[PDB]
This record gives sequence, structure tokens and C-alpha cells, in this order.
Amino acid sequence: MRDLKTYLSVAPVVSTLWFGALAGLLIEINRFFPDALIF
Amino acid sequence: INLPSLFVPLVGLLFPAVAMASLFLHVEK
Amino acid sequence: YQVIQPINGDPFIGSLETPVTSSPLIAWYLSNLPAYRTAVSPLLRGIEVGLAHGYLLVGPFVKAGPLRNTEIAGQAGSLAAGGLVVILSLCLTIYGISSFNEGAPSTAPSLTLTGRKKEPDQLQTADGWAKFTGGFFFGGISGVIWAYFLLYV
Amino acid sequence: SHSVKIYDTCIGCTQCVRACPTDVLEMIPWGGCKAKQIASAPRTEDCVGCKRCESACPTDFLSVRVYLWHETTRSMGLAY
Amino acid sequence: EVKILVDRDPIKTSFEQWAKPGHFSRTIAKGPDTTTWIWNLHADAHDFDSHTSDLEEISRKVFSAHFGQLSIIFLWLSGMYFHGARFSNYEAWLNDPTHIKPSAQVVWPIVGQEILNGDVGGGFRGIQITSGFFQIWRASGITSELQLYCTAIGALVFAGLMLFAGWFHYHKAAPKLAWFQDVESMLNHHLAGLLGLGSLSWAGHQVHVSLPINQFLNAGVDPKEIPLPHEFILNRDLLAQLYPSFAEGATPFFTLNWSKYADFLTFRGGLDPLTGGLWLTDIAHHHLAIAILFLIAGHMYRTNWGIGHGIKDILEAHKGPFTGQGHKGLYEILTTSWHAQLSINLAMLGSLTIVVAQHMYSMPPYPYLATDYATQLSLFTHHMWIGGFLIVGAAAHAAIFMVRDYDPTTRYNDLLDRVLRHRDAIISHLNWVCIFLGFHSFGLYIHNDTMSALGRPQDMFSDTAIQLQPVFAQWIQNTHALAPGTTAPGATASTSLTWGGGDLVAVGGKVALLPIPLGTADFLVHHIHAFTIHVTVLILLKGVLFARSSRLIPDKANLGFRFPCDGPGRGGTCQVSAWDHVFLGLFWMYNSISVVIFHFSWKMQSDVWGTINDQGVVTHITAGNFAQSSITINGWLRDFLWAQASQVIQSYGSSLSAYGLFFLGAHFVWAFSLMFLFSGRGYWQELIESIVWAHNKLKVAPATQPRALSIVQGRAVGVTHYLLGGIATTWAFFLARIIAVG
Amino acid sequence: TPPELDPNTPSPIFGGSTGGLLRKAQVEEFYVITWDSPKEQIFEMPTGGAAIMREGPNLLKLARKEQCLALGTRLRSKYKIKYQFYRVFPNGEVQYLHPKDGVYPEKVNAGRQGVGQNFRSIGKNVSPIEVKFTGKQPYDL
Amino acid sequence: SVYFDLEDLGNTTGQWDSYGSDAPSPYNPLQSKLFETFAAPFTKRGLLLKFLILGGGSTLAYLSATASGDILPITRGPQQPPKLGPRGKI
Amino acid sequence: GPKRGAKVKILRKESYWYKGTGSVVAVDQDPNTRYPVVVRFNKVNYANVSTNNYALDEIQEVE
Ligand code: CLA
Ligand code: CLA
Ligand code: CLA
Ligand code: CLA
Ligand code: CLA
Ligand code: CLA
Repeated sequence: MRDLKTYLSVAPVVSTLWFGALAGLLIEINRFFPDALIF
Repeated sequence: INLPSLFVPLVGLLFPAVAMASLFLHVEK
Repeated sequence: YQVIQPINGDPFIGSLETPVTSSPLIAWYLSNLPAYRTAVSPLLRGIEVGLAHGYLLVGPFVKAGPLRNTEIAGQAGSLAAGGLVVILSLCLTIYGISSFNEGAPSTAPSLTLTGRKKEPDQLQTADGWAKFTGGFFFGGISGVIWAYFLLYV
Repeated sequence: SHSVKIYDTCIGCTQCVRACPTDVLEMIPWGGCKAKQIASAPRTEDCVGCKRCESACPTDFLSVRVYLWHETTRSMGLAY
Repeated sequence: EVKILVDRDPIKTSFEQWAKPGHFSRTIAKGPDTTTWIWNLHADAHDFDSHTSDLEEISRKVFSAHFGQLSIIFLWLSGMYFHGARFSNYEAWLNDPTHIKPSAQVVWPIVGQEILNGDVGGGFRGIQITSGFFQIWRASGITSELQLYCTAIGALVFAGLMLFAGWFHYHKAAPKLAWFQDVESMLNHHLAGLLGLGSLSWAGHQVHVSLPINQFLNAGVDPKEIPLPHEFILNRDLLAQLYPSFAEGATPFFTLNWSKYADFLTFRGGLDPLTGGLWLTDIAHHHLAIAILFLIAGHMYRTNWGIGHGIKDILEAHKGPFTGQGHKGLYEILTTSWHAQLSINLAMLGSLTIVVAQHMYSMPPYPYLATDYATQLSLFTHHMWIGGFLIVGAAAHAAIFMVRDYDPTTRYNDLLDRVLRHRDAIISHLNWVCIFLGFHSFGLYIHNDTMSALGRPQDMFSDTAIQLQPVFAQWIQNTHALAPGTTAPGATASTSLTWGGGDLVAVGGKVALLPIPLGTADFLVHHIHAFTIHVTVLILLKGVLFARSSRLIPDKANLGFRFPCDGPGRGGTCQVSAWDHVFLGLFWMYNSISVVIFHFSWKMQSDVWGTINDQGVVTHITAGNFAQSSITINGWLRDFLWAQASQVIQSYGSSLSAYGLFFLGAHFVWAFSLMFLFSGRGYWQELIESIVWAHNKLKVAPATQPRALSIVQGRAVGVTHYLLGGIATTWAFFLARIIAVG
Repeated sequence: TPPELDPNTPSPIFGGSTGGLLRKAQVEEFYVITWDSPKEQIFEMPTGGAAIMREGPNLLKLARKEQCLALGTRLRSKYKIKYQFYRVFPNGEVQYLHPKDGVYPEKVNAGRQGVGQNFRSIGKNVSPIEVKFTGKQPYDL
Repeated sequence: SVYFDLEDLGNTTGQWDSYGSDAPSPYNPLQSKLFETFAAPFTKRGLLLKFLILGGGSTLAYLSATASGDILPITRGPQQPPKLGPRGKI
Repeated sequence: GPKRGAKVKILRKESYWYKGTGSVVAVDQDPNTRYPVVVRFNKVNYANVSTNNYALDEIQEVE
């Protein structure tokens, strides 16, 4: 379990989760505040 | 058109033949 | 029995002996070619070689050249063949001048397959190559003329 | 031929000598290092300039250096 | 004594190795000092030979790996069927295949990408697919989305089963080396059990499900109104109504009255006029016969009973005067080296994928496939690419065997040795024939360009000047066209419309197929093909034959399979490794396949495809310009590339815009590869020195020291981006072109 | 110590290849490597292919010195057998090459004089401007 | 049964004449005299070089300067009226 | 010279760790040894080496 957590903390997994979260965020923001060219 | 029929094959065929042969012999010596 | 053996029995010389390389028919054939007449004057060899080559050279120039479909096909093609004969004679000449010094002896082999000594080919000398080239020019032009005669006169 | 030089930062690990594919280098007695030996290049006429020796050397910077110089039939690795 | 051999629990299942990157390698497991480590971790991940010397452990690894691959593929198929059921216009397409575009992908509405959901018909908005799944599903007799759902569930289950099988056969019950080495048994089981029972049972589905449902569809009855497949099995009366043979049951089969079964087992040939595809009756008969052939073929090799051949015996029996000992020793090689096997199988599987491409263009096996030009072009190109790649791989692993596994002191073979003893002759001859081919193919093109530019078209190589007719191919065409009457009496029509003689098959106003004319242009392109293939072979074969040694590097084998070089000495020895030959061979394979798929595209759009008017007037997509245009490079530059890139370059603001984006993106990646291919890591290392300085100045220099890519990785990245770029470019070009004008 | 003599000993068993000698052997130079094998055994040729070394003295002619040291390295490493090699000129002259003084160059041996040894660290080389218009290089000092 | 001999370096390095025959001249004696007398001027390589270059150039110049219009379209020249340029330019 | 474990700055210009710091491992007392000062570094060089020999004028004890 500790080993599995360590694996989940490895660079590619961390990157997939981080950029996944970011992608989700930017997507939702661009869904609620769409076509933003100013601000 | 008179002269070009003389000078063109002269520079395009004779000259490079002479030059290439000369350079060949020079470089091979 | 096996077909492929080391070249002349020596397995560490960079070649092999096959039916293509060494069989009675091909051996006889090559040994009777003007290039391998190692004991005859290079002049005559040159005449034969040039004759054959100019003769064959007339063919493709006449039929494939730019004036193939004109009344002046043979003249043009044969002239072109003669031109290539001159150029190749020039090539042969500069090859001779560059490769052999007038003082230097023959670079041809001085041994046979059996291993006995023999007179080196004088084709691989300055004078010999010059004679060969003269023969290629004379025989070349002569062959072109002859082929043209057979084809259009 | 190529040029091969040895510098006094050499620690005589002999790695370069046993790395040469044409027998160019060798080890000679010396007092400058603990190993009591230093490299040497008496046969650079057979040197091809592959630089395996330089890739084998541990010192920083290199104690063996190959300066590719005049090109010969032996240095070009030709067999013809 | 062939039997089931297995070790129980060889490897404990634990996440401990998951938390230790590079565990498989003693070097990589220690951790990173520089960034290079990272790349290495991925480069040697599947190189099981560099992990262990033990053939058994390697074999187990590859077995479970294969299970993983199969799992992935089942998940992939599951995805295709599920998307075909939930996000498609398949039923609507069934109702009208000739005027509805196949689509099974829809996009979500954000950032404007909604535009990609185009008007594909059937009251549906989405991305038009070119995989050809719809025609398969129609051929299989599928009518509803429910059946697609069920097939998806089945495929997902099978994915689970394959994954579990991998874990099981690696961690729980892992086969012994002798088990993997039972090649006679493996061959028997794969010939009879896999292929044999495969095409037999498939013939079962075809005869009991495909034939009737397709007969109904072709009749015109609404799909929902068509009887469910199980009914044709329950109620034999229906099949009897369609094919009266079933009235006599399986009686004519056992009584050898096979003639009675000529209702559903035919040998007509050609294409079904109302579908543009091969006759399903012919296909069922084909699979039945194939099944019989493979079933009897799987009883060739000796196993646990006296009967059967021994592979080693057959091998040791073949030895001539020219070859000495012949094929003796090869069994031992091919039963101890995975790389040799991988070489052979890659070469043959690649070649097979190529023949699949050709045979699928010229003999459309699915209904409403020949008139779906997008799908056909896509399939041909795709399978061609896969083929070429697999072949290059064959070269790679041939060389890898040559370096790592070849040992003439323990596993000697006469043939291989003799090949090695005259490799100089082989390579020199290949060299010459390549130069000759290049001159006498491309030189013809340059000749034509020059004559055309100089105002001398009568001096060109064409059908209207100096002709170069494909007489031999034309003769083969004529022979194959006249075959049904002479050398194949039982055959009604030809095997393909493309043969020199015949009629014309059209579906829904579009041309399915017609006789393909061969002229000077075809002679030219075919010789280009011969040339490019010969060069590719030159590079790869030279790579494998000199992998161990050369006059330049006598001990190259000790340097390994993959290494940058042996220094600037000897004049310079860059790219001497067999790996670098795979590297160059890749570029040449790209070249060859590119000109091949261009050949296919232009020929099809020019002399085959197009619409057909009443009374028989055929208007082709590019109006037969091939014969006159493809004889100069300028013709390809203008009439093919420039003319046909129109669709891709003006695809913006429509559903095909993604193809424009991919056009540009692919061009970009392609150019981007050139930075890696044209440069060297020294420059990059020094630049990195300066940047590292900048990072140190602000206390943000990483402990894992930033390193420039290795020479080899520079080459790999280069060729990878080159291929991705070029291929994706032709991808976007092809798809936009054929979807818009098709 | 006097170098090894070079007699005419039998050559290994081999069917011949296309990787052997060429004109260079005839006009410039070729090489010869000798070794003593405990038994008849298979070895891989530096020029490609497999050959059989005989028991006792063996003499093999190669085209390059690198081929000789390669084969010799494979002999000493794999077959645990001592080897020597010489260079041969067309006039008939033979030059003993390796191992030069009877001892492998990997291990030190008294008697060898230094060649091309600079008694200074590599960074202390003079700039090229210091040797401009001379025939000297910064590493020749 | 060996292939190494210091006295015979020729056989050692395979310096053999594979197809060269010691046979005497098989050619026609009269034709031999004909060629040996008539082809002689071209057997001096310097003189032959000068003759081939100068003579070849002279011949080329001849056939070039006197090329008919029925052979070379470049000597025949234009026969159709000239077309106007894009912007009304001659 | 400097003590064992002493933090020293590298003065050899052609060194990978030039102008950087390393730790002294041992100093050879043999006066014939041209580069006695054995130094070990935190980061490896381009040759994957973490240790090197220097002379007395090539190290500078700092803290
Ligand atoms: C120096 C620049 C220059 C260039 C690029 C050209 C180019 C041309 N000339 Mg012109 N020419 C030039 C100067 C030049 N000429 C001068 C100064 C004269 C007066 C003597 C001429 C007299 C002349 C005639 C009568 C004809 C040409 C013709 C031509 C055309 C065919 C080539 C040829 O056969 O000419 C041959 C050129 C000469 C005989 C004169 C050049 C002699 C000078 C003094 C020495 C040049 C040596 C040169 C630099 C070496 C370069 C090679 C070396 C680097 C290896 C070609 C467009 C032909 C034409 O117009 O066809 C349509 C043609 O009939 N030229
Ligand atoms: C740049 C200078 C130059 C010039 C002036 C020419 C001129 C010519 N070439 Mg071209 N050629 C050139 C460079 C040149 N070439 C280059 C660089 C290439 C390779 C790209 C070619 C490839 C090429 C091909 C494949 C062919 C030509 C042909 C021709 C002839 C045109 C066809 C014709 O109807 O004539 C009429 C021609 C004849 C009636 C026969 C010509 C007989 C000649 C004049 C006899 C000369 C003999 C004399 C010993 C030549 C020695 C010269 C040497 C010592 C310098 C014309 C003489 C055609 C040709 O040669 O036709 C036979 C042809 O088929 N050329
Ligand atoms: C490489 C392919 C190729 C081929 C097959 C041709 C062929 C031809 N060209 Mg073209 N040309 C080419 C490339 C080619 N060209 C390119 C790339 C260019 C641009 C530079 C040109 C530019 C060009 C021009 C400007 C012209 C031609 C012309 C011609 C025609 C006459 C050529 C000639 O007189 O040579 C002489 C032919 C030979 C010397 C034949 C030698 C080859 C023989 C067969 C070798 C035999 C070996 C034997 C089989 C081996 C066994 C021996 C054993 C039996 C003893 C001929 C059809 C002329 C034409 O008008 O065409 C209509 C012409 O004016 N070409
Ligand atoms: C190779 C096969 C394949 C491919 C290429 C696709 C592709 C697609 N699917 Mg499909 N799908 C497939 C198989 C496939 N599917 C199968 C087998 C099923 C049956 C289960 C489905 C069921 C399905 C549904 C119901 C839907 C799709 C949808 C889609 C589209 C949007 C995907 C998306 O945004 O997900 C959402 C994105 C995420 C979930 C991102 C999260 C990624 C995480 C953070 C990664 C974490 C890393 C970690 C190691 C992974 C988890 C491991 C796990 C064991 C714990 C996309 C075209 C959607 C669509 O087409 O809408 C019109 C849609 O609604 N798919
Ligand atoms: C599910 C529980 C489980 C656990 C805890 C383990 C644990 C282990 N396995 Mg086992 N194994 C399992 C299931 C499991 N396995 C399954 C289902 C299979 C069949 C595939 C195998 C077949 C197998 C083999 C052949 C080997 C192991 C090995 C190992 C050991 C090292 C592997 C490792 O750490 O890398 C962990 C690996 C990863 C985290 C990467 C997963 C790669 C996936 C499966 C490939 C598909 C990804 C796909 C391409 C997606 C790409 C998308 C896009 C980005 C391109 C470790 C003890 C190795 C060993 O024992 O060496 C001595 C070994 O050689 N396993
Ligand atoms: C039959 C299938 C097959 C199998 C099982 C293998 C197996 C192997 N190959 Mg072989 N090979 C094959 C086919 C195969 N190959 C083909 C088709 C080619 C031609 C390209 C090659 C050419 C080849 C070379 C040149 C080499 C190998 C090597 C290897 C070994 C190490 C592989 C590894 O660990 O890389 C790990 C896997 C990767 C790093 C995958 C990444 C590959 C690229 C980056 C993916 C391409 C991008 C993708 C298409 C789209 C990306 C989209 C998006 C992510 C941007 C392993 C035994 C290596 C070896 O050393 O053998 C001993 C080696 O050097 N192969």
C-alpha cells in the first residue's frame, strides 16, 4: 500500500493527475465563462 | 545567332573537356 | 562433391571460385577476349575492342537519338557514335597518361594460376596503353563507319 | 598519422591501453602516481583515431588526447 | 513426450517493484544521476534479453506480455462496438447505405469544437469514420444497436480474461521452456485449432446468420422487420425459404451429395451487382474450404504418437552441392532465439498485411464497401503502412539475433555461414541493381520533365510517344479475364473486375469496380516501386549482414546492436551499427510506401472511381489524367498534390477542419524532426551548460543533471517525428480529399 | 630479448570468403598472426564466417593490423591462448609487431621509453596564437 | 599445404593472372601489318591527346556553325508572330 | 595541505567542477605524487566520475 502510494507519487502519474485536474478546471471555466478575449 | 552557335558549344563542351582533362592530369601527378 | 571452393586453393584471398568465375566455358571465353591476349601487341587488341564497341555504339544512337524519325537519322546517330568514340579515346588517353610513367614497368600480373612465371601484359605500360588507345580510336571510327555502311549504304 | 599525447594527470589505470583496437599505447614505469606507471604512445602510425582510449580514461580532464592529423591508409582503416 | 509443463508461483505479486523504477536493470534500479537515466528506463523496458540470460524467464515475460496486448486489443474492439452502438448512425445507415456517411464519433460542445460534428446523414451530427466497421457489421448480419452493445460487453469480458490470463501465466502458473519449445505441437494447434476451427466456426456464422439476414437486407425489407438471427436456427423453414438445400438437412453432407448445397455454397466470383461486394455464398464456401485445408494441415507434425513429421528431419534432409550441409542446425536456432522467430514472423506478417491491402482493394469483401471510397483509400493506406513497419522490424530483429544470439561454435548453420562468406558480393550486387533501377525509373521521369519543358512531347516516354507497355501484366490480366471459360470452368465470372476484360459494377450511381488499364505510366510507377523496395532491402540487409564485423570495424559485434559509432577515426564511422541501418531503412520505407499510396490514390481517382450516368457514361473523379500526367514529376506536383490538396487547405470552418489543423500540425512535426536529424548533441550540451548556469544563479538547478539526448536517441526522436509528421500529413490530405470529393 | 621467428605453419580450416586479402596485400602490406591451439576448434573470422583452428601452430594472414589484434583479443579472452602478429611487405620483409617486448602493453614493463608524454596538465597548453607561423602545435611542446 | 612464402610473395598474396593467355597473335597477318602501319600515328599519347582535343573541337565547331534549320529548331528561329506580355508589354 | 573532509574550491580550469566545491578524501604524502589531493564531488561529470586528483595549487579551502 505504501509502495502503491509511492508509485502514485511517481513523475508520470503525478503529471497525469495534475494535468488532468488542470484540464478539467480550464474546461469548466471555459464552459461557464466562454469566448473570453478580455480578462 | 551566328556567334552563339560557335561560342556556346565552345564554352559548354570544349572548354569543360579541356579544363577537366587538364585538372585531372594535374591532380593525378 | 562441392561446387564452390576457395580462389585457387587459397581460402584467405578475398574471393571465391564458382561456375561463374571459373568454369571451362567462361574461362576459355574470357581468355580469348582481346583484353586477355596477354602475349600479343596491344595495338591489335585495341583495334578489335574499338571495332566492336563503335559498331555496337552506332545502334542506340540512331534509333533513340533526337533525329530517329527523320531522313537524317543514320548520319546523326553515326556521327554521335563517332563523337563518343573520340571522347572515350580521350578518356583512355588521359587514363594512360595519369596511370603509367614512361619509365615504369608493367603493373600486370607476372604469374599464372598454376604459379609459374610469365611475361607481364604490356597493356599495363605507357607505350602499351598508348598503342591500345590508338587502336581503340582507329578501330572505333572504323567500326562506326562500317556499321553505318551496313545500315544505310 | 594521428597524434596521441599523454599528460601527467595520468593515474596509470591502464584502461586506455587495453581499449585500443590497433595496439598503439603501452604502460611505462613512472613515479608521479601511486600506480607507479604512466601511458605512452610509441605506435601512432597504426593509430586510427577511434578515441576509445579517451572514452576509457577516468581523469578530469583527460590524460590521453587524440588530435586527428595527417590522413594515411592505416589511419583511414582501409583494407584495400 | 509433449506435455503440459508449468512452474507454480515463480514470482510473488507485489507493488514493491512498482515503487522502484528500473527494477529490471541493476544499472537503472540504482536511480538517476543525470536525466539520461529517465530515457534509458523506457528504452530498455521491453528488452528482456538485457534483463536476464535465462531463456525461460524471458519466454514467460513475452507470453504474459502477449496476453497484455490481446487484452488491450479486446478493450479496443469493445470501444469500437460500444461507440457503434451508443454514438453512431448505424441503423439509419442500414436504411440507406448509399446516401449516408458512416459516423461513430461525436464531440462535446466546448471551445467551438462542436463544428466537428458534421452532417453525416441519418439525422445525426458527428465525425465520419473510415475504419469500415459499418460494412463489417452489415456483413455479419447485425441490425440493431443492442447486438453491438452485447458484442461490446463480450469484448470487455474477453479483455478481462486476457489480462487475468497474463497475470496467471506469469505469477501463478508459468510454463516451462520445454513447453514453449514444443514447436511441432504449437504449429499443429495453431494450424488446426486457431485458423482451422476459426474459419470453420466463422463459416458457421456466415451460413446460419450472415447469408439469410443479408438476403433479407438486399431484398429491401426494413432491418427491424427482418427476423432475428436465432430464428433462422430455430426455424429451419426460413432458411429453406431462402435456400431450399436446408430442407434436406445435413443429409446431403454425409451422403456426399454436395451438389445439393450449391444454393448457399457457390463459386460465381466477381461482385454482387446490388452491393458491389463479393458474393457471401462464395465467401462462406471459401471459409469452409479453408477450414478443411487448415484442419488437415494441422496434422502434419509428430507429437505424442508415431505419426507426423519432425521439423529437424525435414530441415536436415535438404542440402545441396551448392550449400553443403543445407538447413541443418536451423531447428536449434529457431527453438532457442526469440529474435530470429520475431524476424521471420514480422517479415511474413508485414508482407501479409500488404497482400491484404491489395486483395481488399481489388476484391471488395464487404457489402457497400467499394463505393465508400474514403473507407477503401483509408484501408489500403493503413494496411500498407502497417506492413512496411513490420518489415523494417523484421530487419531490426534479424540483426539483433545476428549480434546477440548467433554463435557458430555451439549453434552452427551452413546456409548462414555461406551467406556471411560472400556478403560482399550480395551487397555489391544489390547496390548495382539499385543504381540501375534508380536511373532507369526516375531518370525516365526526369527525361520526360525535360522533354516536356523543352517543347518536345514527342520525345517523352508515354503512350502517345515512346511507349513502354506493361506487356507481361497485360497478358496476366487477359489470362485472368479469360480464365472462367478455360482454366477455371466452374467459375462463372472472374475473381476481380480489375482484370483486362469484363463489364462494370456500379452501386447507387457510383462506380464500384471496372477493368484497370495498364500503360506506360504504370510501367513507370511499378519500376519506381521495384527501385524503392530494392534500396530499402539494400540498407536493411547490409545492416544485418555486416552487424558483426566489417573490414572497417572487425569487432563491431562487441559494440552491440545499438551504439552510435566507433569514433571519428578511420575517416569517420558514424552509423555503422545495425540499429542505424534500421534507422535509415525507416526513411526509405516511408519513401516507398508514400509513393505506393500516392500511386493507389491517383490511379483510383483517375481510372476507376467516379459517378456513372444512365446509358453507361462514366465520369471519373479526375477524368483519366493519370496516363498523361503521372509521367512527369511536375504532373504529380501540380495535378496530384497541388490540385488535390485543395480540400484540405480550405477545410476550415467546416466539419473537416480538423484535417486542416492536422495538415499544418503534421507539417510542423515533420520539420521539427529535422532539428534532431541535422544536428548533434555537443552543441545542445554546451547550450545546456549555459542554461544550467542560469538556473544555478537563482538556486533552481535540479539534482538530476540536465543532459542532452544521446546520439542514438537524437536519431530515434528524429526519425520518429519525421515519420509521424509525413504520414499524418498524407493522412489529413487523403481523408479531407476523399471525404469531400467522394 | 629477441623477437619471435616466423616460419611456414599450416593455416586454419576455412572454405574461403570474400572478406580476405586484396591488392593492398600485394602492393602495400599485409599482416600475419600466429597462435598455438590445444585442440581443433571453431572460431569466428574477423573477416566474417566461421573457421577451424588446428591443434598446434596456426598461421593466418589478414589485411589489417586491427583484424589481427581483434582476432588475438578473441583468442586470449575466449580460448585462453597466447598469440603474436607481424607486418609483411611485398619485397618479402617481415616486421614483428605484437606483443612488442614480449609483455602485453596493459601491464608495465621496464625498458620502454616514453613517447609523446607531456609533463604538464592538459589545460596548461598554450593558445594557438603562441604557435602561429611556426610548425609547432600547442600539444607538441 | 601452406600458402605463405617469403621467396614467393606473388603466390602468397594471390597476384595471379586469372584469364590472361600466353597464346601468340591469332590475328590476320595482312590486317596486322595494315593496322600496325595505318594506326601508328595515334599511338603517341601526347600527340593523340592534342589531335583528339583540337580536332574534336574543330569538328564540333564545324557541324555546329553549319547546322541546318531542319535539324535544329534553335537555328530555324521563331516562325509565329510574337505574343504580347502580361501588362501590355512587348 | 588541507585536512580530510575539508571543503575546497576547484581552481583547475579544465575541470568539470571548476569554480565549484568538493570534499577532500585523502592527501598523498609521497612528494613525488604530482596530484595528491583526492577530491570527491556531489555531482558526476560527463564521464560519470565523482572523484578526481588535484595538486596543492588547484584547491582552495573555503567555508
Ligand atoms: C564576365 C561575365 C560574362 C558572362 C556571365 C557571360 C555569359 C555568356 N556569354 Mg558573354 N562575353 C563577355 C562576358 C560574359 N558573358 C564579355 C566581356 C565578352 C566580350 C569578349 C563576351 C563575348 C561573348 C560572345 C561573342 C558570346 C557570348 C555568349 C555568352 C553566353 C554563352 C556563354 C559563352 O559561350 O560566352 C563565351 C564568353 C567569352 C568567349 C568571353 C569571356 C572571356 C573572358 C575575358 C574570360 C572569362 C574567364 C572566366 C571568368 C573563367 C570562369 C571559369 C573558371 C572560374 C573555372 C553566356 C550568357 C554567347 C552568347 O551570347 O549566346 C547567346 C556568345 O556567342 N559572350
Ligand atoms: C552545355 C553545353 C552543351 C551543348 C552545346 C550541348 C548540345 C547538344 N546536346 Mg547536350 N548535354 C549536355 C550539354 C550540352 N549539350 C549536358 C551537360 C548533358 C547532361 C545533362 C547533355 C545531355 C544530352 C543528351 C542525352 C543528348 C544531348 C544532345 C545534344 C545535341 C542536341 C540534339 C540535336 O538534335 O543535335 C544534333 C546532333 C547531331 C546531329 C549529332 C552530334 C554529333 C556531334 C556534333 C559530333 C561531335 C564530334 C566531336 C569529336 C565531339 C568532341 C567534343 C569534345 C572533344 C569536347 C546538341 C549537340 C543529343 C545528342 O547528342 O544527339 C546525338 C542527345 O541525345 N545532350
Ligand atoms: C536514366 C534513364 C534514361 C534513359 C533510358 C534515357 C534514354 C534516352 N534519352 Mg534521356 N535523359 C535522361 C535519362 C534517360 N534517358 C535524364 C535524367 C535527362 C535530363 C538530364 C535526359 C535528357 C535527354 C536529352 C536532352 C535527350 C535525351 C535523349 C534520350 C534518347 C537517346 C539517348 C542516347 O542517344 O544515348 C545513347 C545510348 C546508349 C549509349 C546506350 C547505352 C546503354 C546500353 C544499352 C548498355 C548495354 C549493356 C549491356 C546490356 C550489358 C551486357 C553486355 C553484354 C551483352 C556484352 C534515349 C531514349 C535524346 C532524345 O532526343 O530522346 C528522344 C535527347 O535529345 N535525354
Ligand atoms: C481505445 C478505445 C477507446 C477510445 C479511443 C475511446 C474514446 C472516447 N470515448 Mg469511449 N469507451 C470505450 C473505449 C474507447 N473510448 C469502451 C470500451 C467503453 C465502454 C466502457 C467506452 C464508453 C464510453 C462512454 C459512455 C463515452 C465514451 C466517450 C469517449 C470520447 C470521450 C472520452 C472522454 O472524454 O472520457 C472522459 C475523460 C476521463 C475519464 C479522463 C480521466 C483520465 C484519468 C484522470 C487518467 C488517470 C490515470 C490512470 C492510470 C487511469 C485509470 C486507471 C484505472 C485502472 C483506475 C472519446 C472519443 C464519451 C463520448 O463519446 O461522448 C460523446 C462518452 O460519453 N466512451
Ligand atoms: C494487478 C496486480 C499486479 C501486481 C501488483 C504485479 C506486480 C509485478 N509484476 Mg505483474 N502482471 C500482472 C499483474 C500484476 N503484476 C498482469 C495483469 C500481467 C499481464 C500483463 C502481468 C505480467 C507481468 C510480466 C511479464 C512481468 C510482470 C512483473 C511484475 C513485477 C514488476 C513489474 C513492475 O513493477 O512494473 C509495473 C508496470 C507498470 C506500472 C506499467 C504497466 C504497463 C501496462 C500494463 C501496459 C499497457 C499500457 C498502455 C500501452 C497504455 C498507454 C497509453 C498511452 C500513454 C500510450 C511486479 C512484482 C515483471 C517481473 O516480475 O520482473 C522480474 C515482469 O517481467 N508482470
Ligand atoms: C512484432 C512486434 C515487435 C516486438 C514485440 C518488438 C520488441 C522489441 N523491439 Mg522491435 N521493432 C518492431 C516490432 C517489434 N519489436 C517494428 C515494427 C520496428 C520498426 C519500427 C522495430 C524496430 C526496432 C528497433 C530499432 C529496436 C527495436 C527494439 C525492440 C526491443 C526493445 C523494445 C523496447 O523496449 O522499447 C520500448 C518501447 C517504446 C520506447 C515505445 C515508444 C516508441 C515510439 C516513441 C512510439 C511511436 C509514437 C506513436 C506511433 C504515436 C504517438 C502518439 C502520441 C503519444 C504523440 C524489443 C524486444 C530495440 C532493441 O534494442 O532490441 C533488442 C531497438 O533498438 N525494435
